[PDB]
Amino acid sequence: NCTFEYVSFKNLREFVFKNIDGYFKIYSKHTPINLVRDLPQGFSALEPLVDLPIGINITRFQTLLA
Amino acid sequence: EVFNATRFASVYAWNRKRISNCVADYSVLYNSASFSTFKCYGVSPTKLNDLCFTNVYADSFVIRGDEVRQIAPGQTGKIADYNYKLPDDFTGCVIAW
Amino acid sequence: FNCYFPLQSYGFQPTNGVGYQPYRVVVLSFELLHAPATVCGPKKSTNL
Amino acid sequence: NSNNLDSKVGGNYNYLYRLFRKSNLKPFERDISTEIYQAGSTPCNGVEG
Amino acid sequence: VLTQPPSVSGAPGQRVTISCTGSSSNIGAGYDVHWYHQLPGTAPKFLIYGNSNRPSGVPDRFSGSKSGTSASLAITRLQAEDEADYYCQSYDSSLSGWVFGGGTKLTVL
Amino acid sequence: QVQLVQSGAEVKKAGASVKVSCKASGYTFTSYDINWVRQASGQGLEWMGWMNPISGNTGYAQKFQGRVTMTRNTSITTAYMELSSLRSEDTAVYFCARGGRYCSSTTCYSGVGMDVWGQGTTVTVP
Repeated sequence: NCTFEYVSFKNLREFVFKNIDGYFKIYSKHTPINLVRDLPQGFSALEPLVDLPIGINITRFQTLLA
Repeated sequence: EVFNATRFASVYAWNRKRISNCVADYSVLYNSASFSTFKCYGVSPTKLNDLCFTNVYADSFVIRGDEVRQIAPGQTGKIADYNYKLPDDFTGCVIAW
Repeated sequence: FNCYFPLQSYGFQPTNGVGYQPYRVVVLSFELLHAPATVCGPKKSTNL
Repeated sequence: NSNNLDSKVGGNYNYLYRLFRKSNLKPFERDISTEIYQAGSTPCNGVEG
Repeated sequence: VLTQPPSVSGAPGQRVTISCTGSSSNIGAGYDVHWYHQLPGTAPKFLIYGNSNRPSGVPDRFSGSKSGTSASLAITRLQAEDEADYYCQSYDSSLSGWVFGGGTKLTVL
Repeated sequence: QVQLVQSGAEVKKAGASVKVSCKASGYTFTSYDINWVRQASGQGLEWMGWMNPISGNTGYAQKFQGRVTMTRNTSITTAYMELSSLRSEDTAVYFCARGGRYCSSTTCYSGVGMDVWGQGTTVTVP
């Protein structure tokens, strides 16, 4: 029933998922940080690496914590 | 790896996908001396250097062809009658060689 | 009896009849939906 | 409304029209050319196919 | 001209096939091959045109395909209710428009 | 809506000629590619001539070349295959043909003679 196939503190990793017009996106960006108390100040802009706009209607997800 | 593969599956065990991410060409199935028959009906015979699709085949298999006049759309015979039913809603093109 | 094997024998023999002559067939079926497409073929590319 | 006059009871066969041409035609020109339309690949020396 | 098994015999049962063999310029473009049904006592209304497609008069017993250098057909049982001569009409392009074949007569016992 | 009538059984002589008509009238002739296929007694069918019913596009058989003339009457929707210079070996049974393929398409499909003309023989005996 599969629909696609593609092969590609200290750390801060950001992910974003958006749903327009019938493909499958992946956003990914990793950056090193040196801070433990709060959010560091600075602007990092996430760039989709596997940019193919989703469009699937999903209103529910789950987080995967460390 | 898709067209020069080793061993076939069952006839009913195929991939419910269409090819993806490719320079679709139509050229090899016409010009290669291994191929003899290729009849596209609803699609133009040279129309893949602009056409384009969504999911992805990995149909990597080869099988004995001693059932030529029964492996074709809209046919009856010893193969596509039981254990694999040809659909009413088939849409595509057939190679024979 | 009357409850047989799932498979029934043809002949893997090159000496069989004219209907049992080897011509291989692989079917490539086309489907295009409202979901956009990816097998786009580049037009022939000339030099810059 | 004229079904009755330019219509033979056994069939009116004398009215022609062009269904095949390599190019779309121009406003108010007259084309009398009768060259055989090229559809496939190989040409004819006055034969069919 | 085009070779094929010319005379047969049959009773009802299980499928039997026919061919009609041409050359590469004949079999390459002659995919318009079809078989003139000349039944005894009627006009040669062929009941098969363009292989697998038909006019009215026959069931779906007959199959249409091309077999390398041979223009081929497959009956579900050449049998005793189908007395009819056939031919094969291949569009030969560079040659004559269409040259016929050996003339397989589908016949009875 | 197909009507097809040929001539009757005849008898002729060698060196003569027959101006045979092959007559139909009463449907759209322009949509069909009219062929001309004959047969023989106990032998197969062989094709001779072809007809595009508009402006009389002409093509001849190689076997009967130089002795064939093709003409038509589009005014009365009639086509001729004039069998000229009748011979001694002319003893056979010949037919016309007709197409029923809808030739407003570009492809050179096979003519659908889902009706074939009646009966004719140009027999030449002493």
